[PDB]
Amino acid sequence: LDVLNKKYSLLDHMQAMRRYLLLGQGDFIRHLMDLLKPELVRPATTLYQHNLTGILETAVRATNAQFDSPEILRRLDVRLLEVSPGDTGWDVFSLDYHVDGPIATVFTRECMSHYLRVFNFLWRAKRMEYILTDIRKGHMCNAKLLRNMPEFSGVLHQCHILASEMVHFIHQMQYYITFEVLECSWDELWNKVQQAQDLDHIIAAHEVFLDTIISRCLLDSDSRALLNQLRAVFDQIIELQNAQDAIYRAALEELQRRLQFEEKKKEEENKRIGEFKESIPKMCSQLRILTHFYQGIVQQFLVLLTTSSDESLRFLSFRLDFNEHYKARE
Amino acid sequence: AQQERDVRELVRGVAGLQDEADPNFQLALNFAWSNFRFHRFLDVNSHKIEKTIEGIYEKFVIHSDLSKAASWKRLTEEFLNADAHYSILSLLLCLSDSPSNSSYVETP
Amino acid sequence: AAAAAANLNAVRETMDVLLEISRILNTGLDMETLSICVRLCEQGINPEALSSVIKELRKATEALK
Repeated sequence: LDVLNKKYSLLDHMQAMRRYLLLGQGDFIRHLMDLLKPELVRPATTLYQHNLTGILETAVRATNAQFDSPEILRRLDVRLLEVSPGDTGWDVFSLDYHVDGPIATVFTRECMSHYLRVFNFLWRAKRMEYILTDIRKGHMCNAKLLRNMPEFSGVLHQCHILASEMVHFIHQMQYYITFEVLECSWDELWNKVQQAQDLDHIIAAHEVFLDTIISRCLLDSDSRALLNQLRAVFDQIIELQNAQDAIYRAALEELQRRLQFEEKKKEEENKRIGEFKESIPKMCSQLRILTHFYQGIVQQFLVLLTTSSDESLRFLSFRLDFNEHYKARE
Repeated sequence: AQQERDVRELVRGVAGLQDEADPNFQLALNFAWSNFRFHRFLDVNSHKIEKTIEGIYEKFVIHSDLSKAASWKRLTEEFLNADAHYSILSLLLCLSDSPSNSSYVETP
Repeated sequence: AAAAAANLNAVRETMDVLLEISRILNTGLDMETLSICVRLCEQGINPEALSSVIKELRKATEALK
């Protein structure tokens, strides 16, 4: 054990296996996803790895991740999966830690597959969260100009509400991903490696760490129904991303058009006002039925969540139902 | 002979045309004949197919769709028992892929 | 004959196997279209060619829509 952890630095591999591959650092990750916004939103059929590596280098040199050893930093590189004609960059992307040491015996390929699965799960949710933060920023920026357009104030307020429903759910789930999911498991592994008297005990401690993080995340073949419910929650985020700007891309343009009419005058805007009295109600009702739909499905998620697993999954319900606003809806 | 009937059947079937005095039928058939008689395609290699199949199996595994991966692996290995196998497989692979949904109800 | 019809059973078996393989890749193909292209590849043809023509004719329901 002495020669393995000094001549090859076995423990540094674990420390960099959480921080980077399991997305344990996130100074690195938010800047990484920021630089990878315009590239990965573009469809990934024309994506090749050489465009990923070069921007990856700038991202790793700029952020905190720079300060660790160049060896383990060198052993971090991107990889992609196979392409589709429906492919987009957030769907197909991977970080791949390639092993150049004899450490493969303690970091076997099955647990590397486990790393891959937990990473993909934690990639999709971090994308949709930033979409939601974009929505909130758009709310906080556009709305101080739409104070001079009085008629949208209904629907614009109503959007404000639905965002708060998502912002709650996306800030509590992402706290359950913070604690007990990357923290009890890390404590277990961190105790049972730092004491260890046998390589076999190191390996068997690695095993249960992977099993616990598979169970606490929704990656079982039994929590698949809960996962489908969660995917339906990820859907409505990009739906709202569409509809919120579908307001603005007609709304806010008219005000500049109205100023142009005023600069002309130094009857047509009457028609522009008249079209709003038709446009507003159907968009409002669209938002209404969307709100009903979303609030309907999330309650069904929670009521299933109460009796799925005895302790672990039950703890999610207390955090996610703090106000007891749910079961007071049904 | 039967090949020409196959081209007729294919054009009729997927285009939904019911007439061959249809000029658009005539243009599509001429397109097919120009397509067949010009060869600029790459020839198929079986090991590259096998690499593609295991890659699809991997992508099924990564998305936590493990049962679909097991069935897909089992069915493809079962199909490759008892050349033309590979060509049909390559066709089926290349034709379409966007799979993010289950699209399955059968494990009989 | 009798052994000559158990072969017809056996190709029906494989083509339902290929039918599931078609359905879980989410292709536009059904069993009947598949039954045509197997005959084409029995005569011998590039699948690169046939995928191109199918990707063309599926856009011919879009050229009349």
